[PDB]
Amino acid sequence: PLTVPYDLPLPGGVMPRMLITIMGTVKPNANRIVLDFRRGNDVAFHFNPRFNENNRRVIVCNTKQDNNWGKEERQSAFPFESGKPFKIQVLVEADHFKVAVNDAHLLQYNHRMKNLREISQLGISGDITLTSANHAMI
Amino acid sequence: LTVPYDLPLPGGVMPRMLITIMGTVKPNANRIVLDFRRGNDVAFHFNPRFNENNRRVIVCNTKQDNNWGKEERQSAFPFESGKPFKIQVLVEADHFKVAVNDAHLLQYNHRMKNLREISQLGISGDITLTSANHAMI
Ligand SMILES: Cc1nc2ccc(-n3ncnc3[C@@H]3O[C@H](CO)[C@H](O)[C@H](n4cc(-c5cc(F)c(F)c(F)c5)nn4)[C@H]3O)cc2s1
Ligand SMILES: Cc1nc2ccc(-n3ncnc3[C@@H]3O[C@H](CO)[C@H](O)[C@H](n4cc(-c5cc(F)c(F)c(F)c5)nn4)[C@H]3O)cc2s1
Repeated sequence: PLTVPYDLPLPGGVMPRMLITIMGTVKPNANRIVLDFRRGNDVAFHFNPRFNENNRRVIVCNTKQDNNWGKEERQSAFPFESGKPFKIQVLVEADHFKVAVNDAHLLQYNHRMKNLREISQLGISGDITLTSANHAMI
Repeated sequence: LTVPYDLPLPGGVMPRMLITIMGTVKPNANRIVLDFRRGNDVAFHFNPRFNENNRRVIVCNTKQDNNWGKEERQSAFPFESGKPFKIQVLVEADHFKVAVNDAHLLQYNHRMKNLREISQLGISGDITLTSANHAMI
């Protein structure tokens, strides 16, 4: 039983083969969800499911450095349903993040910020209840 | 061994199976392919491409009912034209894991879940093969 927003510390930074697993439930009339892998006030990887952008559901990914966003990467596969439980797994590899939801591959996001040791927090927020958040090696 | 080569997987694939392949990339290689086959379906296709829009990339996918799915792509590219390599593929309960020259390269979650039905590993494209075997670890 965790609270939201939740900043999961990643004390040593991220490394290849780290698998982060987040379990929770989408709030019944959710509008947005966010996972932010942060390096200080910069966001190495922002993963943002939007339940209604111009009447579509879309996940937007991007990077924030010095208070500026970059080029968005967008994906319409949308495995989240309002009110329903979900398992998100983020696998960190040497060149990208890979995300799977409910054990199914969703997307990949190539590293823009290359200093993986400095990514030391994962911010989890938006319209969810959070049951658990941890990581392991695979 | 001669390429293309089909490595039989007599009891299919199962967690803890390790496959080890040694060969050499041809100096003018364009593509390499490892295909875990179940009939016409390919549970996991591993496809290093040496020149796709002037980049090297590895493309992974699954073919089921004659249709490919969503690709997983890797820019980490451990193969060099002309050079020997070692590929190991470990089957785990949740995914295949692939290491090249003893370094982790990628993982690929299972999409086709009936692993015991995978009967052959096809090895082809721009390589020469010194050996290919499987063991349980
Ligand atoms: C170079 C660029 N200039 C712009 C200008 C505008 C935008 N627009 N237009 C709509 N929304 C955006 C922005 O897109 C970003 C992704 O590219 C972030 O998602 C950004 N954003 C969302 C959130 C957020 C905060 C929360 F508390 C949440 F719970 C939550 F779920 C999301 N914080 N920042 C969002 O405002 C994008 C860009 S890229
Ligand atoms: C839903 C989809 N619609 C498309 C449309 C086009 C493609 N494009 N566009 C370029 N190449 C592709 C295809 O990507 C596939 C993986 O997603 C396979 O690699 C597919 N392919 C390569 C090979 C192959 C055969 C050989 F004998 C080799 F030696 C060898 F090294 C590779 N067999 N099949 C390839 O043609 C992909 C997709 S997925």
